[PDB]
This record gives sequence, C-alpha cells and structure tokens, in this order.
Amino acid sequence: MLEQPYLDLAKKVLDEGHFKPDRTHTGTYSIFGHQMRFDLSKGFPLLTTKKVPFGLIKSQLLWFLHGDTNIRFLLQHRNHIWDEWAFEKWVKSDEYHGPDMTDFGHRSQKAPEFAAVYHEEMAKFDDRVLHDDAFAAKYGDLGLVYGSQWRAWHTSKGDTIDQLGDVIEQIKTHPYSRRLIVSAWNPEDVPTMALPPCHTLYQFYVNDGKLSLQLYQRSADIFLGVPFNIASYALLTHLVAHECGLEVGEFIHTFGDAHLYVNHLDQIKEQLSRTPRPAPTLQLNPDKHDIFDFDMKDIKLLNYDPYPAIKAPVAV
Amino acid sequence: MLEQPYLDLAKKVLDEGHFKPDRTHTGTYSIFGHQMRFDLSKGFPLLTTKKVPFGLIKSQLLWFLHGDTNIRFLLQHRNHIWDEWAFEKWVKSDEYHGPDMTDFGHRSQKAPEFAAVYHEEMAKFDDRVLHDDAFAAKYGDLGLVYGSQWRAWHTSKGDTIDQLGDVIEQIKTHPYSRRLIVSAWNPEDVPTMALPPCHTLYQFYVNDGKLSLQLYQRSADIFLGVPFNIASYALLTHLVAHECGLEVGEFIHTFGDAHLYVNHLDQIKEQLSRTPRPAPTLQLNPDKHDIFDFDMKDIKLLNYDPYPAIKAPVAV
Ligand SMILES: O=c1ccn([C@H]2C[C@H](O)[C@@H](COP(=O)(O)O)O2)c(=O)[nH]1
Ligand SMILES: O=c1ccn([C@H]2C[C@H](O)[C@@H](COP(=O)(O)O)O2)c(=O)[nH]1
Repeated sequence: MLEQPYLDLAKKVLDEGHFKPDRTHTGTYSIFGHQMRFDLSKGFPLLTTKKVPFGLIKSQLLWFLHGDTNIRFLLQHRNHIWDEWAFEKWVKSDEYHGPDMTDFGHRSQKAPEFAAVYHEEMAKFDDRVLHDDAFAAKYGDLGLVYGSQWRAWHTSKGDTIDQLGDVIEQIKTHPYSRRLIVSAWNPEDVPTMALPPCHTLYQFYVNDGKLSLQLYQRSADIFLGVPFNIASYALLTHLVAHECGLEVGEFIHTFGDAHLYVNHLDQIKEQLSRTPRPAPTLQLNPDKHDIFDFDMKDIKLLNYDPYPAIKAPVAV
Repeated sequence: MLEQPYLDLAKKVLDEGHFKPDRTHTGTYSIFGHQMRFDLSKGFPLLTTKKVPFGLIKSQLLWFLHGDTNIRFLLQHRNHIWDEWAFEKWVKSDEYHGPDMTDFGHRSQKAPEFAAVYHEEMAKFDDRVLHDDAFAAKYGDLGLVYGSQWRAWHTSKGDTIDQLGDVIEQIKTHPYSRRLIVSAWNPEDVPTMALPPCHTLYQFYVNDGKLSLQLYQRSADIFLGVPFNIASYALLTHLVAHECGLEVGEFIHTFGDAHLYVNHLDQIKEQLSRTPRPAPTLQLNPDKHDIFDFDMKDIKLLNYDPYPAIKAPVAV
C-alpha cells in the first residue's frame, strides 16, 4: 500500500530504536541508515493515516522553486512554517525594542503569560513583513535556506549558480547520467548556521522513460517531519518530470539518523492502528510547462480522504 | 556472513537490472537506490570470494587522509590507481612532445602496436613523477580529488577548510550529532571536472558507544569498484574510531545508480558460486593515535584467505 513504507519505519524505530541523548534533552529513539521506496505510479504519498495539509507543502515548495529566501511569500499564503527562523533575528535585533523574548522555543511552551506576549509579537512581525517593503528585506530575507542552495549557490570568485536549473536541463539533454545531483550542503557555510539543511542531497535517475529521485536526509523526526518531507520531494519528482516530459517512477528516501522524540510515542502508537486508505492522485496543470512559473492552482490533489490529524509537542 | 550483502547486490542487479545506455556504450544493468549494512564488529569486509589487494586500498586511503593530491605518494608504493588521470594531462600538454596518444582509454584496449607505446610512455611519466621534484609538482599534482575535498575545501573569500579534521573533533566533543557529514560534492567545481566524485557524502553517528558510517555513492561498478570501495570506508570507519577511542559499529553503503557493465556478467556469475569464507580481522597499531600520521605498518590485516582473483575489462 503506498504509505506502508512509512508505517514500517515508525514501527521499526519503536521496536529497535535505542535511546539517544539530543539537541534538547527530549530524547529520541533513532536508527542510523534506512531506505524506503515509493512507486509513484500508484498514487500520491500523502499520508492517509493523519490529516496532512497539502497546502503548506506545495507553497513551501513553490517558494523553494522560485529561488526564494523570503518569508513574505509564505506569509502571503499563510504558510507559517519558517516565521520562527525569521522572527528570531528580529527579536534578537537593535531596532526591536520590546520584551526580553530570549529564546521562546520552550519558554513559550510551558509558560502562558509569555506564550501570549510572543504570539502577538510574532503576529506584530508577520504584519510587518507583509506590509513594510523595507523591513521585509532585511528581516524577512532569511539568508541561506533551500531556495538559495538549490537555485543560487554562491561561488568562489563572484557569481551564483542555479544548480537546479542546470540539473533539469542535463535531464533534458543527458538522461542516463549518473551525475545528476543537487546539493544543499555548503561546507563553508555549515559551522556557523542555523539548521544546516536536513535534506542534504538529492539525485535523479532516468531509466526506460521514467524519472526517479532519491533523498539523503541526515536527520529526521518520524512524526512531524517525515510525512511532510515525503510529499515535498514526491511533489518535486512529479513537477520536474512534467517539465522533462517523462513518466513518473520512484521516490527513494534514505535516512541517516531517523528518529522519534519521546513525547510522541503515544501518538504514533495511535496512528499505527489506523488502516491506511487509498492514496490521492495528483493532476498537474496541462499547459504550463516551465515549473518555475508554477503557482498553487497549477497543482490540485484529488481523493485525499484522510483520517483526522494528530496533535504533538514540536521541537525545542 | 559478512560479504553476503555484496553478493546479494550482484545477484539482485542481474536479476532485475534494466539495460541502461552509458558513458561509453558498454551498457550496464543498474538499479537506482540500494542500502547494504556491514556489522563491522564481526570482521573486516574484504571480499573473500575474489582476491583483493588490501595494499592498494590502505595506501589509497592514507593518501586521502594526508590531504593529498599527489601522484607521487602513490607511485612511491606502486599504487597506480590514478596514474591515468595524471598521465592524461601530461600527454595532452605542450612540454609533451611525443606520440599522438589521443585518448588511449580503449585505443590501447584493442590495438597492441599502441597498447605498448602508451605503456612505456606512461612508465616514462611515472619515473618522471618520482624523480623530478619540479615536474611532479605541475603534472603529478592532480588538482581536486578526495584528499583535497575532505581536508582543504576551498572557500569563497580566501581560505581552505579541513572538513574532516573538523568532523573528527565534533565526534570527540559532540558525539550525538546528527550534523556530522563530510562532503566531496563541490557544486562550482562540478560542471567542468574529470570524475565528479562517486563517493559524494559520508556521515558518522555515535550511539551507546560505537561509531558508524554511511556512504552515499551516486554511481558504482558492482564488479570492480564496490569491493574496493567497501574496504576503503570500512577502513576509514575503523581509523576514525580508534582516533575517537570508540568501538566499531556498522558501515552502511547507500547507492544511487549501482551497476554491472555487460562484459562482466560472466565473471560475477562465476564468483557467485564461490562459498564465502571467514572474514579477516584488522588490528590497528596500539600506540599511534592521531590517524593522520598513519602509515602502512600501523595497519596489518589477518587471515585474509581469499579465493583467487578474477580478471575483467575495465572502464572506457
Ligand atoms: O524537514 C524536516 C526538518 C527537520 N526535521 C527534524 C530533524 C530533527 O528532528 C530536527 C533537526 O535537528 P538537527 O538534525 O539539525 O540537529 O528537525 C525533520 O525531520 N524533517
Ligand atoms: O570508487 C569507485 C569509482 C568509480 N566507480 C565507477 C562508477 C561508474 O561505473 C564509473 C563512473 O562514471 P560516472 O559515474 O562518473 O558517469 O566508475 C565505482 O564503482 N567505484
């Protein structure tokens, strides 16, 4: 069934995970090393067993794909997923006069006089990102994040490389190429950076007329991250294919540490008794062909008939 | 048994490979995506089923590990594995007066008046690498190759980063770190380069007191490459561990295209009936602890009791 590769990792991390210390203290149980394969000529791997808002995914992606590094695109479609990374530097900055805010994170997460200040503070900022074309430019422009490592990797002497646009075309003119990779691991930018990307490298492969994509993820949160990460790159494998005029093949997700923090066991547990349902189908717009100009309505999912969603404590 | 993960990929590529066109024309049968796991606390994965000269491996490695890019180190221990990359630029150069030599490769491989000229021409050059401290410096120094992408990744404005030395120490001071990666994929140097590395990325992981290493290989030659590539990174996982004072855990080898060219079927076929034998053990010198100062005799293998080797047509 489509998403069974997922439910097999959950099960499998539970069953032979091993307690590991971590970035917070919230242990995780993890495994090192793992591949799971999705025949995308079968349905869209959106998890049926937990409600997943496609909406946040495809726009997160179209922001990647336009070469973007700016919050504003996301807030313009109430996709809040990165705000924290951007509110962070506003708060810790010298225009920011206003409450102490020193790493909210979890200071919010179990303290309510302060998990309220932060809220509007944050919405204060969101508003200020949308509407102030100048503020947005130094506090919303986020710096290095996937849109910028895929489509404008900075060089040694000058310039900036559109790593992805180059790869799509070496898919268009050299399909049998073992050298088709897009990387986001920039070694000079890695010591001192926020989240050194989790989606480190991907690679395409063409065989007999169908595309495929592999993902190396060096770190992963089985419950919050991976259901979303799975549709992101299977959305991408689908977009890039329509562009190259190829059929769809398989999405492969290779993991380095894959992990379940511990205040989430109870939740995965519950999800694991839900009997998966048939998977959604994805129609991509029949006329637009450069994918970089894509927009929301050029992509609309069908039969996603999910279970209810499940709620869960998050990161720090 | 140790090397059975290997013999299962051979079998498995045969059985459901799919003919793919390629760099030469020599088809390959390949698969995209594959992980195989080796519990190194069990023995050294040198293939027992085909004789494998450890010698070339450990010195190839010590050249990587000293940050080297120079032929001479290799020729000094008759490790010829890279000569071709280096003879190439001598021949195609304007000191080189002497025969036409235009990509030997296969012009040697089925033409004997010329698979002789080349031979001494090449030995002419080898000699000239050893003994001419100046020639060696512009024709033996190879440019970008693993010793240089691991230990001196060039930066944007200036400098050069010892990516590996940094990672070993974040193993020494931050063991539970999902961010421990060494990459060799340099995106700016990749369009115009010889062999964009095949061993793209690796990642370490510590759990409960034992190290592990994963390899992403975007391309692979099941018969010639992978038996060697397997001992290289399991040698490395072993060296880096002795340095961090850790036990040994697992080596994971994740493949992108994994492939068998077609004038090699017959050979793997034969090897696949050989009944694997017990695996060798590896003792590393008990006193030296910085691994970067290691040398040949600080590493000596035990009980490698291999089958005979098997001969095979090579690359182009
Ligand atoms: O798309 C994503 C992004 C992040 N994570 C998780 C991985 C870890 O749970 C945490 C990152 O912490 P580090 O790996 O950077 O230490 O976020 C995911 O699983 N999927
Ligand atoms: O350590 C190595 C080095 C190379 N190869 C193989 C991979 C392909 O068979 C060929 C490289 O050609 P490209 O992948 O660069 O196209 O060499 C290996 O299997 N192992």
